Amino acid sequence: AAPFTYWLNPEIYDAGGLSRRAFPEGFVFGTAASAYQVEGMAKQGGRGPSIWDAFIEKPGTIPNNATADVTVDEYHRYKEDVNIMKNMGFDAYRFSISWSRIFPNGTGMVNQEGVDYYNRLIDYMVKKGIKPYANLYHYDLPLALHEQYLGWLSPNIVEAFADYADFCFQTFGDRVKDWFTFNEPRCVAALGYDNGFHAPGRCSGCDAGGNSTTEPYLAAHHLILSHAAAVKRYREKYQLYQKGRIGILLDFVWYEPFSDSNADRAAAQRARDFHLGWFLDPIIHGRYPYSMLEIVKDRMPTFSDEESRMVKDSIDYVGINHYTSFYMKDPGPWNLTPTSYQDDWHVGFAYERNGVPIGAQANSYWLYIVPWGINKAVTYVKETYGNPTMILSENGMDQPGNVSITQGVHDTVRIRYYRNYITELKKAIDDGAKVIGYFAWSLLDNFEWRLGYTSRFGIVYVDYKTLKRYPKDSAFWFKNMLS
Repeated sequence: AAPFTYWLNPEIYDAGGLSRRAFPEGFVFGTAASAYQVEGMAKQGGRGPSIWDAFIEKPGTIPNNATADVTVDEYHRYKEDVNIMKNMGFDAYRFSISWSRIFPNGTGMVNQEGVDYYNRLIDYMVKKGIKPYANLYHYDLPLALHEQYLGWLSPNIVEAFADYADFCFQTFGDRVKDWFTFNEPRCVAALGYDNGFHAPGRCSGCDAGGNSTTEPYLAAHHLILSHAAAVKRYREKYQLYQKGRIGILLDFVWYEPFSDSNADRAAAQRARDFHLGWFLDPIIHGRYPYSMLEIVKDRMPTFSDEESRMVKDSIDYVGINHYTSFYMKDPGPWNLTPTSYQDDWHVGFAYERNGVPIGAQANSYWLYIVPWGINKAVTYVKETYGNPTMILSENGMDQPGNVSITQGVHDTVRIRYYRNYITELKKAIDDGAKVIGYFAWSLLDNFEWRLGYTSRFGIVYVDYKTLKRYPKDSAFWFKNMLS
């Protein structure tokens, strides 16, 4: 790396008033990653294929036909990675367990080599004083279960997931005291089954097949049932002895009414219903959002009374993944013929008001930098869902992939992102929000799904040539803020 790499950025030492003492006693700071995005060894160590392994095969899917077969190779480099987390002052690490690394077929035969990996990773975190937060699912359905019955589209997936989860509880639950069933089930359902942007690539008229009017709702329904079934195992068999907690990780874009008109306000609420309420209303109230029931009608599955009881209160806390905000407008008169889940929202998007952008854009096409949105989103959950216990489980932003080491490490925009967002989060907590943790996405630059390696989200730069880690200025900003 060129000598400018080592210039000391003064922004590192501007914590903007933030410190641990500005947050609740015992408040957890961590970083979050996922198995597929960081591990490597996708086709090795006994790991069975997942839907993304098949999805990536088709040329054009990932920029420069890159894969996650190696990625940043945390499978071998976990000690270094945990050492960085500890040196930067983090309390915790939210990682995920690859279903197909534990069960290559999804069911039956345990891959012991996979189990051994997670045991190593967890034992080392513990040794180093890093709290393990284990997520069970991050986009990585075993391909065999998709081949057998179309995965999330079948009620068969429910007990299969619960069995896998049950296994993880008895195997890792002596050390792991903080569990999540799913990361972003809304994205699993919408990206996988509405427009086919993510594995398994299904939608109306997609090459893989599908039906954007029904499959998103079917997948989501089974995700909710699978979550509840997994939580039932934990609560009935493990929780009392292990003394841990279990939740779910939900993405939440803040939708701000474009104007104060009734129509624009109702549009913003509708977007929240279809985005967050889709999963949170069942978990907190045992039923789907009212607007969804009224718009989607017969295309939405119904819970039985038993199912409804199992789903309701099936969390000890909720994870809110939050990055961005948009303005939301009434789109005028609605189209009558169902086409897709996205179209079912019946909303208009806006990205500027009075010629002023809602915020600057990050590298990712969807990511607008709008710090006040984290405050609105957290406050909304507090006021709507009975002030639940919350973890702000993902927050971060990206640089373009094509940045060099020398410029990549000087990420002042990311420092300002964290300082501003965390400051707005602190405001929500000061006003009564029961937030107990905060997790930055992500420690390392990694495989960013359809963007491959063209998007860099890390507070630590990774040279993909050599797999060497270079802490960015933002990492040192955290180190100073947290000390």
